[PDB]
Amino acid sequence: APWKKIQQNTFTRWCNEHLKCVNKRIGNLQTDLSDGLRLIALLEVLSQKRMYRKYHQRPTFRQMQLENVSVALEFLDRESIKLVSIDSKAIVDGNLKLILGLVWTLILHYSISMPVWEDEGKKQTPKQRLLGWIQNKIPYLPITNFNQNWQDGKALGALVDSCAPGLCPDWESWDPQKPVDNAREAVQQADDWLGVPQVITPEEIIHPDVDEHSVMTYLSQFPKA
Repeated sequence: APWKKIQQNTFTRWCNEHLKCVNKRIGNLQTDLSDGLRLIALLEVLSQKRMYRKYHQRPTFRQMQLENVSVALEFLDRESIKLVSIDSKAIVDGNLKLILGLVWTLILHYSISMPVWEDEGKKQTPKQRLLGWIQNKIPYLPITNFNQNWQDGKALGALVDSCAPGLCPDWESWDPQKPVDNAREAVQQADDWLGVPQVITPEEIIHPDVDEHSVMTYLSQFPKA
């Protein structure tokens, strides 16, 4: 069921967008955080803070890897970031379910909850906040979810044009039976002119099995900048 890794793919691309700035990259989320170094780097970029505890720069041994991940998880507890049950061995041993959970916590926190957004005038969940911001941008479409509302590709057109009128001016006239073409046009225009990276692909975002977290990860880039 290759559709089931859309979230893994999307989370990996998001991580890489951040790791870019420190000349690092993840090829495989299941393995490439397990020594702790890329995780620590990612947290430093996200928080614009350095690790306060020392850690092992050449963690060739299992205990050093466990310790590296522990420093990272402590850092998160110290920043009042609520973590779902996770220990260092889950990361070190490549527990993909829990790794994806950890990365989601970071996306929700740093990309949705914490940032300062324009177009805001309010005691609500991060998902409500994101929905609210998007709904304000495209007030003529009912935006209540991060799956089915995005399936025909047209809401993407509407959002991109709302951000810069002229990018997708004819979105309302787009054929809803050409979802991949619609999505690809909107997403490329956003990439080319709005500085919004394709952390989800056009094919993934309109997939009937797309998960809300993957879509939220992409769309959270719009209010950021």
